[PDB]
Amino acid sequence: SGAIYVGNYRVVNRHLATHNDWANLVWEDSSRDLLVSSTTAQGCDTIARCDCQTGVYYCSSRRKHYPVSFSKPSLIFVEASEYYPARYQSHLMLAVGHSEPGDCGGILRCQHGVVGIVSTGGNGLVGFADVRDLLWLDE
Ligand SMILES: NC(=O)[C@H]1CCCN(C(=O)[C@H](c2ccccc2)n2cccn2)C1
Ligand SMILES: [Zn+2]
Repeated sequence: SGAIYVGNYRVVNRHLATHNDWANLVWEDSSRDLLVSSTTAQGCDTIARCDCQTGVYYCSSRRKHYPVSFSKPSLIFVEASEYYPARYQSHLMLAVGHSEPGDCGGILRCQHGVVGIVSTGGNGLVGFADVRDLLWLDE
């Protein structure tokens, strides 16, 4: 679990969005596993606007942060799960690191701010849904 709070927006994994997220929906994209909802309180986070390919993410299943090298956002095949059919997920970045069910939502940050959230895992890999292209989160 986990979310990004920026301005009057809450960014979560679409597959973990709550009834309240859907009732306050701003934008969602099943192909990216992202959903953004509106909030009444001002957020605590700021978003990176950069091309960093290294950073640090939070891994809830280890209660620890780990440094990673990750690929640029791209279209990657993701196997069928309880939440989605087999499909290509867009804007996804892979890295070598620990991620198991329950780790989705952990934040990946670089020196410029929040880069994205954990969205996939297994096999010693971790995938992050990028948010750096969502320029409207900042206004
Ligand atoms: N973006 C998606 O389509 C995700 C939706 C939820 C299922 N997905 C996973 O990767 C997870 C998982 C999560 C976090 C670390 C490891 C595994 N999972 C694999 C097998 C069983 N669960 C894919
Ligand atoms: Zn950066």
